[PDB]
Amino acid sequence: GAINLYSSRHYDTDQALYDSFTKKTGLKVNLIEGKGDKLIERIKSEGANSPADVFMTVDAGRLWRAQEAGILQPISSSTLNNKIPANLRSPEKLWFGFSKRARVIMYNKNKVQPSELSTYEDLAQNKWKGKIVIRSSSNIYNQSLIASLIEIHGMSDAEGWAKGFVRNFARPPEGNDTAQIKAVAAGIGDIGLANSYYLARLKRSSKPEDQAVADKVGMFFPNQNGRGTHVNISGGGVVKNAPNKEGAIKFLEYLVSPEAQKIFSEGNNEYPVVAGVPIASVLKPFGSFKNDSTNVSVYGKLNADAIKLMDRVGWK
Ligand SMILES: [Cl-]
Repeated sequence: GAINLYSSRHYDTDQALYDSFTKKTGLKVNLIEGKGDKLIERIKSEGANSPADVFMTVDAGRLWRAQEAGILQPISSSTLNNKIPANLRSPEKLWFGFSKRARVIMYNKNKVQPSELSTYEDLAQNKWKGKIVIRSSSNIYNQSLIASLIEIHGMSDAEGWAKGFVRNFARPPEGNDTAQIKAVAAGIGDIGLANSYYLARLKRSSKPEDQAVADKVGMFFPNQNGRGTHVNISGGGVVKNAPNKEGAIKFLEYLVSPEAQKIFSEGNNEYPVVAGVPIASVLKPFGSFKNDSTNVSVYGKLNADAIKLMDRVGWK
């Protein structure tokens, strides 16, 4: 038989994972690609007629939106629950993380030493005036990080932080996460926020200009002396009306195997979720880091609050 995998998270190296799955289970993987938000809308519009078995995307904020659209069904699996850390899966078992990213401080190594960095909260301090670059508030990764800060601090204390943070922008938000790393390399900012895997992607590039940017920029995992670094997921779930629910479950279970964890995580320079699986060579030089134990569903729950806060403080 077969499963229909609707994914915004596919890389071509994942074909090896699909082929291994098929060898192990007999199930073919039919891949349907699209942007994550577009795939949610697609599955919603397909309704009860949808062939989708598995939905995969990035960011718990987006997985939460999927869940609230009613397109997922809950799955109880010993294998998923044992192998996936509780903080990286939906409390309601609607979706599950399969690789992990961190939203980190990217810094210009010539201008900034790691001893100068500490927490997310410290980024609102006046010493950083004119020195921070970050992308738009319309980006989900930012929404999820600010949601986490609202959960910790409450709206009033988080708004105080955000006002200071925005005050420190070197320029109006412009470009994607990679653009922020480039701006840090070029001296437009001294620090920026971006996901871990974008630095690794530059490190691995064959383009000399990308390598030169990676040579100039370090990454710092914040809040190590306190709650830990903000982590988020690439993840997925079984679709509400899946025509092959058993096969869908088998696929999710296969993704937590050590083989699949390596292939899937390394395909986008992300970290495994499963304990004991070795980390990608490109990530090792940055070291291990304490992860916050907050359940990542919170970042979806508070997504609208994050958007509102960012609007209120003038984060463009
Ligand atoms: Cl929590």
